[PDB]
Amino acid sequence: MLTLKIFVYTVVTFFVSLFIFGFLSNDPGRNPGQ
Amino acid sequence: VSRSGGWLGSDSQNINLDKWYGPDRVLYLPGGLLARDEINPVLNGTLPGDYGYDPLGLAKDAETLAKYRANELLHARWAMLAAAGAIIPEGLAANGADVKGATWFETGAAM
Amino acid sequence: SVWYGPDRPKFLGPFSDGLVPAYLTGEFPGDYGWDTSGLSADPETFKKYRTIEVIHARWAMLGALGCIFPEVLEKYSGVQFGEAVWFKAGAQIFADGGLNYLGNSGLVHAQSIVATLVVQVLLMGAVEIYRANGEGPNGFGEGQDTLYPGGAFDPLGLADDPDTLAELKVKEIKNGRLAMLSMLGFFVQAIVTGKGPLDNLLQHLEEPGEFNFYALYANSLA
Amino acid sequence: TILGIHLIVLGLGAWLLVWKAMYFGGIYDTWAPGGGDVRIITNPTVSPGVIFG
Amino acid sequence: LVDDRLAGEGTGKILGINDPSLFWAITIVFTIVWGVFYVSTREIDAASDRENDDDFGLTL
Amino acid sequence: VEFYGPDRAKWLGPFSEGSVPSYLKGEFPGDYGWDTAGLSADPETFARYREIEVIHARWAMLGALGCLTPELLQNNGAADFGEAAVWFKAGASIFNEDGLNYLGNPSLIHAQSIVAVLLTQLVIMGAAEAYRYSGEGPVETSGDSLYPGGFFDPLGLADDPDTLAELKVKEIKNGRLAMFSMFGFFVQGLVTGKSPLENLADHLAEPSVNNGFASATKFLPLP
Amino acid sequence: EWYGPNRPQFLGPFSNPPSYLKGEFPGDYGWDTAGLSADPETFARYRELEVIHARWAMLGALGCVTPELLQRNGVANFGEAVWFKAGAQIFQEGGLDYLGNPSLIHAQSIVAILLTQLVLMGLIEGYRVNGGPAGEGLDALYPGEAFDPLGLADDPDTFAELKVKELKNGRLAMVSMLGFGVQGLITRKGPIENLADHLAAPDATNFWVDYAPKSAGIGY
Ligand code: CHL
Ligand code: CLA
Ligand SMILES: CCCCCCCCCCCCCCCCCC(=O)OC[C@H](CO[C@@H]1O[C@H](CO)[C@H](O)[C@H](O)[C@H]1O)OC(=O)CCCCCCCCCCCCCCCCC
Ligand SMILES: CC1=C[C@H](O)CC(C)(C)[C@H]1/C=C/C(C)=C/C=C/C(C)=C/C=C/C=C(C)/C=C/C=C(C)/C=C/C1=C(C)C[C@H](O)CC1(C)C
Ligand SMILES: CC/C=C/C/C=C\C/C=C\CCCCCCCC(=O)O
Repeated sequence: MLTLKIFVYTVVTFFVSLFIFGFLSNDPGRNPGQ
Repeated sequence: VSRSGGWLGSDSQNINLDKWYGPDRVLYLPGGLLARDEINPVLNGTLPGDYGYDPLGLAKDAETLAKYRANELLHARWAMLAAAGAIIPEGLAANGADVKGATWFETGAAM
Repeated sequence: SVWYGPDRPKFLGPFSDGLVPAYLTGEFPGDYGWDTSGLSADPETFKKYRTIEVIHARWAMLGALGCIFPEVLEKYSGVQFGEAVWFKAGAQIFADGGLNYLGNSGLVHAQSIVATLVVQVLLMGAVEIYRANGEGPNGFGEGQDTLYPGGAFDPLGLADDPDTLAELKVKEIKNGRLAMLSMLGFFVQAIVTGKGPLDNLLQHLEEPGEFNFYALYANSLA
Repeated sequence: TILGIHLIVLGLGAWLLVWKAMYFGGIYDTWAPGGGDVRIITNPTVSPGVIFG
Repeated sequence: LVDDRLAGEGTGKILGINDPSLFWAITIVFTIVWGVFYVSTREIDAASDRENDDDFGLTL
Repeated sequence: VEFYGPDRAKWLGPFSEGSVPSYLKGEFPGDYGWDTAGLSADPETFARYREIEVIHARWAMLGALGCLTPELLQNNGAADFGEAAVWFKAGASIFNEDGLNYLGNPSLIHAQSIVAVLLTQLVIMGAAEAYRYSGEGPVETSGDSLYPGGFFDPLGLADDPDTLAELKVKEIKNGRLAMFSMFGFFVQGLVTGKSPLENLADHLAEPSVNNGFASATKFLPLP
Repeated sequence: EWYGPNRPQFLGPFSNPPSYLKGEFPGDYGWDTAGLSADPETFARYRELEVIHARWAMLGALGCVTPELLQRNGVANFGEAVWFKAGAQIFQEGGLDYLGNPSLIHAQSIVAILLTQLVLMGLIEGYRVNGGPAGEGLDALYPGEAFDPLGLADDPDTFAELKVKELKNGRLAMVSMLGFGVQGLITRKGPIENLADHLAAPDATNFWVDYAPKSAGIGY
């Protein structure tokens, strides 16, 4: 059961870190406006 | 070489004399509540501490202003000395020191 | 840039204008203008001191990481060293099981202190002779900088741009100075408290207003 | 700068709340021994482990 | 008892960490992603054809 | 092997080429080209350091010999000293009930008061060292201050320049070894708390057990 | 005297000053036997260090000798009168009271003392090395002006004489402070107590007889 908890924690933190550091990567500049 | 300097490193003095002297000095009322034209003409921002406050018009001319300035300066200095010497010994005696007649309005009867 | 030239940061903030010497012109990494004792007036002694400082910085960084690692790996992992405290880890060579790497009886299992010392003397003498002479075996590493070699010592090529190289030099020297100060702290804390560097941190975090130098040990030092 | 000024003001307000429970008569404590009553908080819990918990 | 369980629900742990392995997993993954982002954040900024001065960003 | 010039023996053997400083040109005895901290990059400081090193070397020779001799004499039965045989236990001898008896005989020195010893030593060595610093005394000496010769060279072994240079190298090389040995004496006395010859005997009893690492846990801090 | 090529030296009649010690600065007795001041820049830095150390040592010696004398004479009562135990009074129940009465300082925290000292001393030292309210271009070691209220050093000759006197007093203070530290280390007693014990029985109470034979193999 501890292995499942470790695996789920790893997956969740991976996806949340992806979300955070993707929205930190100059997101407002990705628009078609001139 | 100079006899004065800033308290916070290099290039720190930044003395702004245009705030207490001249026509742009701060008055006793904000700019919204009082225009600069209502100020007594005798108070032209020359003496220190001139906030343009004279509702009763007691400054008729320069001589009266100078006499009142002398009186005010003397009273002010005596007031600083009196306030310090009336507040400090009482606190000293109340904190645990041995002072007789600590309160200012009772030290005369001590001797 | 920001870290070079006459506009670089200095070690006294706004009060540092009147203390910077005329030879600390902001040409080398870590230049903050601190030469109050005037021990680097001679350019030759200045260069030797710079080499000594950088070598000390690298050694101190390695030492700090290695002093804090096995103690962290014992309380917060399943590893069981013979002794995790840095100033008590040398006595493992006299234990019945010898020195076992990571607590495993089949990883290193060193038993003799003389053989370890002899091997260390041979290897370290060879490498330090190569470094001091500026040229390794069979002419290897000739013409390279004696302090920032690069080439075979930079496999990843992180310093192939002069500006990036200068910035990384500044980062390295600042991290090294911080590590040196931290190792001095490690030494004095080991002398006074007698516990590991991590135990002191955790005990302080248990109650910061109650477990300090002043609250526990200051009055017993005189 | 404006954000910092207002942060200082809010911190002063929090400290003003703190002073009431210590020196200016205290605050009502519903777990006080012998029934709830207006106590004085003398030993607040400032442990990092308790606050972070 | 008849069986075994983690027995951690309704306890009040920091981030639900009862074992240091969870802390290690979180820290390792976060550090890896942060390092990958940190290497490239210089190149990403240069796609705007502007320098990251005090006037950078989407402003109105 | 040469000891002067660019082909002299150096402090790292055949690998000293890249580590010899420019200012160490091989002009003075004992020049192995060892200056990694750059402490002698100024000629005046270099000369003062050379003088200090030579004086320290001579004092180290005298100290090592005087630390080793009385213990050997006591162990071989040529004299009796009690607990004053060890080199760091002469203050026990001066504060003895019978006093500091030279060679154990109470008729040679028989010193009793410690203040008198200090005063005479201070006067004598103040005169000697002041004369040395002044550079001119009541004796016959050469121009050199480090190597005076003359009155201090009765047998006259410093006439030929080549032999004088070789003897300077021999003197500095024995003095450096004496300094190293005296530092070892100090550290051994502080750590083991025994005699140097006692340490040698104990080490020879079991070289693989009685070494410096057997007392490495002595100064361990405790909570 | 005190200057030029005819000033007293550090050995007496046996005079041999180095080439870089011309007798241009106060306290120049021609004592550089290690060549540490062969570089003029290092010489100036060492001069400034020596003067600052001298002033600090005079202040420290006076402050280490005053409260113990007052307490031993019975004039005043302190929580701890010995100089190397005066810092631990902040951990006592009553705090730290100046001269013993609770209406003078009544300090209670060590963190506040540390932070206030950091801020104030940093500001005043930055003033000293850069210039502040009391001047901007004055001398580094002898600024004068606001720090010479009652003009005592105005004649150039009297200024030099006072410089020499200050340096000599400060050097004596430095030696006395080193003596204080080592004496407290060995004897675990204050300087005044050591002086009184010595003056009681000069032969019995000393260093050699008392502690020297117990300096190898036995405790103190
Ligand atoms: C080719 C190999 C060779 C090597 C490696 C050396 C190396 C050395 N020589 Mg040289 N030499 C070599 C060839 C030759 N030498 C000389 C002639 C000389 C002389 C005449 C002298 C030297 C000296 C020295 C030493 C100078 C640097 C030093 O002291 O710090 C390097 C050392 C360290 C930084 C650490 C040592 C490593 C050790 C494993 C540490 C272990 C630590 C402890 C176990 C733990 C400590 C506990 C804590 C509490 C502190 C150094 C050991 C000088 C000297 O210092 O002699 C004593 C000296 O005077 N050499 C000749 C004759 C021409 C050589 C011929 O090839
Ligand atoms: C909420 C913040 C706030 C701010 C940022 C401003 C900002 C400004 N005011 Mg306005 N003002 C406010 C509220 C505020 N005001 C309130 C509540 C009143 C009613 C009294 C006024 C009445 C007013 C007048 C009459 C004038 C201005 C003017 C100005 C300018 C300052 C010049 C001056 O002399 O004023 C100084 C004004 C004061 C009221 C005197 C100072 C009183 C001290 C600071 C109060 C101490 C109380 C403490 C800080 C608050 C505790 C309560 C809090 C928890 C709510 C500036 C643009 C001037 C201007 O427009 O010139 C053309 C001017 O003429 N203001
Ligand atoms: C705070 C930084 C935020 C940075 C930006 C984040 C952007 C959004 C990212 C995605 C967020 C949603 C998905 C999160 C999934 C992982 C979390 C999870 O499942 O935890 C689930 C775990 C459950 O942990 C359980 O614990 C038990 C013992 O207590 C047992 O051990 C269980 O085995 C264990 O699973 O809970 C936590 O990890 C606690 C999280 C506490 C968070 C405190 C945040 C404080 C700061 C923010 C305050 C405001 C928050 C919002 C409040 C208002 C909301 C309307
Ligand atoms: C000349 C020469 C030359 C050649 O070339 C070389 C040589 C030889 C090297 C040289 C020499 C030198 C020398 C001798 C030196 C010395 C020094 C010292 C001793 C110092 C001190 C010094 C000292 C000092 C500063 C001191 C200080 C002090 C102080 C602050 C104090 C304080 C305090 C007080 C008040 C009281 C309290 O309760 C406590 C405290 C808080 C603690
Ligand atoms: C127990 C103490 C043991 C110490 C080891 C003893 C002797 C080692 C002697 C010399 C070290 C030589 C190191 C290698 C130098 C030459 C390198 C090369 O060019 O191959």
